[PDB]
Amino acid sequence: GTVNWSVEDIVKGINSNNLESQLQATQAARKLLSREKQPPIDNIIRAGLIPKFVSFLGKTDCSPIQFESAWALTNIASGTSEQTKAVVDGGAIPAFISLLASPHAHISEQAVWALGNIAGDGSAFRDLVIKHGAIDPLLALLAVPDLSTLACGYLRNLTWTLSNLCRNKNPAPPLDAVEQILPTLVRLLHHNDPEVLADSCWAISYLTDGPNERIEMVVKKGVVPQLVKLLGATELPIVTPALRAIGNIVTGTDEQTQKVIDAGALAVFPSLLTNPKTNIQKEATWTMSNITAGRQDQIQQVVNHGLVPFLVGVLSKADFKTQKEAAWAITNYTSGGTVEQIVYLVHCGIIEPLMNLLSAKDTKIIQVILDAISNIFQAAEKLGETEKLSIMIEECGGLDKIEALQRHENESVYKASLNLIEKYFS
Ligand SMILES: NCCCC[C@H](NCc1cccc(-c2cccnc2)c1)C(N)=O
Ligand SMILES: NCCCC[C@H](NCc1cccc(-c2cccnc2)c1)C(N)=O
Repeated sequence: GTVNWSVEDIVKGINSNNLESQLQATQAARKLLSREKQPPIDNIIRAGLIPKFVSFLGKTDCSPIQFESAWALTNIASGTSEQTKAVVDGGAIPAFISLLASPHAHISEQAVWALGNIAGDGSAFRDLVIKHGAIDPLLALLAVPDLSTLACGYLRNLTWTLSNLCRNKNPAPPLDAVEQILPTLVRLLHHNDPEVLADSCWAISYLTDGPNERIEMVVKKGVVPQLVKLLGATELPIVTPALRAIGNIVTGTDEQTQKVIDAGALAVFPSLLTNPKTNIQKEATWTMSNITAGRQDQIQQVVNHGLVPFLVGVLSKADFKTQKEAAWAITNYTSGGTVEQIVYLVHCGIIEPLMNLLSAKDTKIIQVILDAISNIFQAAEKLGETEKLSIMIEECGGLDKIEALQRHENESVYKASLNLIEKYFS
């Protein structure tokens, strides 16, 4: 009946003076916009159908045409930014918000999905969805004693849309909106469905992707222990945002970082730092680099949990971007650490992999490593053992790499190189 209509016929039906003809044509449009291979979204838009779809959203008396038009519109709004804008410009946002409280679950759910795609397009549309009042009725759909009584797909949909209201930057979402959403987020974060957990984790990672005040309003809700638990999950779609969130949180204050350690995060890092997924290992090392930039007592906890050999491991062998993060973790450790902590680092074998990376055609990691070497000598000076350190560096071929850096493009590299040589190598 409604399979593979032409746009011309859809237009004829929607323009008819007959609600049933309009319904049948709207369903035809929905199916056309749903096809996997290149759905003719721009042709539907050019045909002027968006405002007609939007007017159908208001037909309380005909719930099937509300549903079909909602679905058609959602198909369009899930496209490019220009296509999402066409839907918003047709007046769809308040129409969809009014549909959240529909008695028909299928329709409500379609409106949830539409608003998530609109909000997800960017900061301005996100904020516009919020200004039209979407948050209260969305939260109201989750106001049941036990989330398990809700249909799984319905709950995943709501969680995903809430995560889009948390998502973008410049600006970040309104503080007021974040505080309104966060308690429901915390509740979703302990719900036993992997997709809900993943999307809740993503939402938390967005909210913590900012200044310390933003991190604080999340941490104050007490979610860090649950994040650390999820960090240990077997499902990669859960571990990835949980680690992103934890990583964001330790870019904050010493106290915020301490909550992460206190919750037992460091015990997961032997696995994370050797994870077969490259981006997990990269993000875990980044996280370590922010922890070693903390207090000496926090560095000591990294030591105590046996993580220094793992950092030596990543420095020794890893995707290059991961090795760069490891170099940062080592520079931060040596800038901030006690003499005894720095000695321990050398006893763990940091020198050879550090020196091997001076071969890297990448100016930034080089300065970073030279910085680390300078820091280690400084600790050695306080023990009167630069000579022993110099021999070490000399034996693994480090002197040759530093001397080769004499004749190198960069001024910081040059200067730092020659300084090290004349100061510690005859
Ligand atoms: N002074 C501005 C800040 C300088 C320090 C720092 N550079 C951050 C930075 C640089 C390069 C890479 C990352 C990174 C990589 C992988 C995962 N996660 C992150 C992070 C930052 N916090 O922006
Ligand atoms: N005062 C504490 C916060 C700043 C710490 C300070 N700045 C550098 C710093 C701290 C933490 C992480 C990074 C970093 C840079 C690039 C890539 N990945 C990670 C850099 C330092 N040298 O310890």
